[PDB]
Amino acid sequence: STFGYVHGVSGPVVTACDMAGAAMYELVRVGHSELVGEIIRLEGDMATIQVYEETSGVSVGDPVLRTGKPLSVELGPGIMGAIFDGIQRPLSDISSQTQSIYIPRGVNVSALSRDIKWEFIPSKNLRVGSHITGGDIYGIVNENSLIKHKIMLPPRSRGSVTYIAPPGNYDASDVVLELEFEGVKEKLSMVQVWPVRQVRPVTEKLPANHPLLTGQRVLDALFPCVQGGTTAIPGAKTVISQSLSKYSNSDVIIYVGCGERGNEMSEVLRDFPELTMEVDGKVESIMKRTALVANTSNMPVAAREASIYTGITLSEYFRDMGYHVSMMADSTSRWAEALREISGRLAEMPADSGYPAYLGARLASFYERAGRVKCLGNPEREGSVSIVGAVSPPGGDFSDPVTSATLGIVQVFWGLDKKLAQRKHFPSVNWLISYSKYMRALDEYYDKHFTEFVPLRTKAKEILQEEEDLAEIVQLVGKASLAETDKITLEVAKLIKDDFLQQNGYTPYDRFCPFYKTVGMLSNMISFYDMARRAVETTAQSDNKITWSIIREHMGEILYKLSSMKFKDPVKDGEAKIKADYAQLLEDMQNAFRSLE
Amino acid sequence: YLSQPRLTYKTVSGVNGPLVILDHVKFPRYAEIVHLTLPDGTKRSGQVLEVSGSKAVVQVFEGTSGIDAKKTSCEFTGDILRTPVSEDMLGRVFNGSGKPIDRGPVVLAEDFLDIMGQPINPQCRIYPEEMIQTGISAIDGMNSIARGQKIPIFSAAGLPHNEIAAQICRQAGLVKKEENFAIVFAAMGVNMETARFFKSDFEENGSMDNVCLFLNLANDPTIERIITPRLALTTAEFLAYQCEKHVLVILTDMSSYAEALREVSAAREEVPGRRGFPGYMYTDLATIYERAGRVEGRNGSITQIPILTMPNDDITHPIPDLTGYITEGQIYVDRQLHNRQIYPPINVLPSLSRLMKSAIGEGMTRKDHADVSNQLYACYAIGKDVQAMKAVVGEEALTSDDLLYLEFLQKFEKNFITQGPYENRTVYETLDIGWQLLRIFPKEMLKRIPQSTLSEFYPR
Amino acid sequence: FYRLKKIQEKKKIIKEKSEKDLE
Amino acid sequence: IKMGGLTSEQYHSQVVGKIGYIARCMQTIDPENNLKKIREDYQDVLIWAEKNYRFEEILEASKSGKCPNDLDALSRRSLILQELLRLVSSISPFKMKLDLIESQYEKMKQHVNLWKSDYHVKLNQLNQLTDYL
Repeated sequence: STFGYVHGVSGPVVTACDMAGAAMYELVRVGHSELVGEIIRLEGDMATIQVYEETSGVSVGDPVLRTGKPLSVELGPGIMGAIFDGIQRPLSDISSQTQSIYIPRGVNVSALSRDIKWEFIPSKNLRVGSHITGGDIYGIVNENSLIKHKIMLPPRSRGSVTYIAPPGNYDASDVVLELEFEGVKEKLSMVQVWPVRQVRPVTEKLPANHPLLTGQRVLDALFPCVQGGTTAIPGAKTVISQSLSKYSNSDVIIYVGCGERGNEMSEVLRDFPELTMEVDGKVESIMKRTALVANTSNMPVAAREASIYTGITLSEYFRDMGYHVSMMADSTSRWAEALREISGRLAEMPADSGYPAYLGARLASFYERAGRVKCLGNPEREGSVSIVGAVSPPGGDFSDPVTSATLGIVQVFWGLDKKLAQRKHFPSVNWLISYSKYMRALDEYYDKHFTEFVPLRTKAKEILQEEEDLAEIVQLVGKASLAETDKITLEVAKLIKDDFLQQNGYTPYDRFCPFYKTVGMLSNMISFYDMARRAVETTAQSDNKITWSIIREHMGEILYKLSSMKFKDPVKDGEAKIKADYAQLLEDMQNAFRSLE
Repeated sequence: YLSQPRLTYKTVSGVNGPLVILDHVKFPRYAEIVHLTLPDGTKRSGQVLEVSGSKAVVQVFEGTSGIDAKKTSCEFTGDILRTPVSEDMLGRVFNGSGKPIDRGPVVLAEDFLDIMGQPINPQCRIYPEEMIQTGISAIDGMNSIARGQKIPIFSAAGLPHNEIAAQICRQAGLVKKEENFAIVFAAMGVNMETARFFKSDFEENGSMDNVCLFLNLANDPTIERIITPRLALTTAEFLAYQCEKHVLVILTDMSSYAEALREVSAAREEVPGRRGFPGYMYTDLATIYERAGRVEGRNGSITQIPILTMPNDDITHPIPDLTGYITEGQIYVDRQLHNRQIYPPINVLPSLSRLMKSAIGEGMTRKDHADVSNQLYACYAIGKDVQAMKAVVGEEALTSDDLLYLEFLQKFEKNFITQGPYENRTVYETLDIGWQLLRIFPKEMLKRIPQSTLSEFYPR
Repeated sequence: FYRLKKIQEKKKIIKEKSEKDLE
Repeated sequence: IKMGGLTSEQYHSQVVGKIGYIARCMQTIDPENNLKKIREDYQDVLIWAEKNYRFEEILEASKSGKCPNDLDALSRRSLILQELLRLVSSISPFKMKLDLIESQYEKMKQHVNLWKSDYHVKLNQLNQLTDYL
């Protein structure tokens, strides 16, 4: 039958009966108000339905209308700048149609507007009788000045073209394409529907090999992400989100508030339309190339899960267009707590700290959807999705099961540390706990464009590790054992920690730092370490020693210049000027050392 | 209007602790309310937590003692726990169930509201911005509170968190350059001393005409306290979003609330989350804490300051843990300050406020405020580290700078943190003492403050 | 371990009762 | 309902008790019916007891707001009359002048918290001496 009846309820879990033919993960409407729910068990003609909306008021014997599709998203024009509920309902259009501050329980606003006119240009290669396959780009929609929305044939669809719309304005209901296979005609509009838990397939999961500049010098030097880079960060988030949203190389951005604090959700939603970037020699709002999935912590447990799978599925859509999507998620821990609550209500056996054992498999089915891809279909193009999933632990402890499962999966991990955050060191990344498995691949790009950088990256982490050794012993011995080279190591480690790794996320001089500035800063600080270390060691067993203090006194101007490198404005001082100034610092540095040699 | 006549059932198949289980029930609703006439002739209310065909599981609000499996008559309303609400609930005192406990009559409704509220669309939220001077230097300076924020006062067990919340209720107002919060106070499971303390404070301060008190005490039935914070928030939604009031909600102990979630969930035979609390406690607490903040087209707003006593003082305990993930940080009231007689015992280091970065700024407050708070906070953190070394390696081993951070901590807990319960320092007045503390160090030590701000404010 | 053994026992009893109610 | 931790029936039952109690004290300090200033400050309650009302009639009249129904007010008023009666009964072998009784009563009514005054402490000492003897 087309509808069953509610047999029982327990919070956001509803048992139905007379559901005989229903599939697991099939969508359902429950109650006379049509609350959205999804099947999560079957037992004879009974089914258990997870509900995405508050179930208070649902009665035994209420209708249980099943829909023969799993949890799915509308993909098509009108995603850029939109904001969505975790089951894909537009929070802008719910406001606009409801005329009230509340989301109506059971509201059914179409995920992409049926009313807004779109400029569609059919792809000029096509003709009636042309063969097409999933991921073919049969038209461009001018959704924005920034993002050309490539309309794509759905995956699991293929055939011969029987109708193509001429260039013009069309609605999301207009059948802009018709195709045929096996004598079956199929009709397609500018929108496609895709299951959120099913991966969008690809021609080839290519290796990730080009950096993705976060703008934080510590990250982009010592722990870099890559296009397609599967990444995590301890939630502490806003600056990384905003910096990537303004300046990431990624044409498209997605945010996923999975269980976000209602006020921090409003901060993001209010600030993002007002944030702008200078691109193509013009200034534009990041919202013209972003979308957000928003679920405040009080949204029902299932909406917290659906927010992740919708967010990644949107990312995989813009990936298939050939855009290098970057996605952020507010907290994988809140998602895991949603899985914990679902698991508990469903009477499953949890395994550690009350989490389900399948938590690792859930997280993997998110994080492994990242990466560079060769897209499906005929125009050969490469897209990517980068995932920056945040992971706040109960006391900052990285042994917490969400962090442990994440750490077995992610290739990059930016371990933020309470001691740094407390002393207001920003961006608070611990440079001895964090790692990036992408270095192996990225060293090809670095050796093509930045040949000095790999030596500098290695010497930097070495200097910073020798800082921990020297800093620990000073607690007991004070200065008395330290060699003059150990002093030079501590001085340069202080420069690298306080004037390179440190960066103010709110001040325009440090809001974002380009790579040419980043490598030039580090080049100068480590060239100082090498020249100072030489100046000391050249006098080993000699009649007179060039000490750390003799260096520090003669080099005082150069030391002040070195610390000052961070102040160069990337807007008014272009890369040519910054590189030229830093080349003068290198010459000044060499000549200042030459006075002692 | 629900003109259809109510059904009444004697079909009580069992009574497991706080739960009464009925059978043969015609079309029960999840979260429906029922009224049990007991054999002694008394009424008790309850809410249906589970339904399965003809079975319904009723949680009983006024407790189950005296219920009988044959004689008890259970009346079903056909509806969820829609409470009456009106502006007349100000200047009154209610029990935990929402019935009046002062001399006055039942609430004459301006409307009936679902105590679960309704999800406020994130698009229509207005971000909280205007800083409220609590009057307490730790909460106004090292942390901050904004109108529409939800910042809880966490505490160690037995510490003066009630006095801190009463001081906030006396002193809270906007920064100077109709301004009065209607306070809604929700006591869950409090002792009589705490109840009398707040009830008398609201009367003694003369503000009683503009506050609403829900009292559930430690001698009242456990289950009522599940409803008490929701009633308070429903009143706060009405007053703030329908009647434009600026509202401040105080919830007196979310741990005593969470203990009622545990009692009912154990009786339901449910899968336990960690420490025996319900796995859904994150969602449940979110339906309490997320009712805060400004909204589109309203002038009104709801601030919250929940209170939360940590069991065994454990910062990782599920109640404070799940709370810190939901609330806009926390203010932490610490044994180590209280044993040293420092009132209020607010430890600045573990306290955090998510709004600090945006509530504080030029023209919103004194421009130096954000930088001064950042430097003082880091100085206190370094102060605690050298204070550990002072014992572990002996005081004589400390450097001149370490001894300055130790002197800084000794002066800071005295002059900055200690207030006294009726001192009401302005935010500007707080910042003066802030600089007098920073002046302990040489200018070059103040690494988190810009040189322009130091040259304008350090030589004072 | 103890809490989870009791949960599993309650499920075992509910499985058995659900089968017995079909006889 | 529920006032001070008492059900509605218990609360109006305490009220009808205080109504009767005030009358029984009044009739014991003033069996001569001459303490008119004192009696006037109770005449609003005493009408319900000087006239032959049934118990449940006073209770129903209290629920209907005809009787006084503030148990805290009746408690302070009752304390004044009891602490005055305790004086008058503690001195019983030497009955004091009627004008002094009205004088003591006025001072007792003027005290903000008579129950923690030294007047109460002296009565406790008088009752110790009296009950012993």
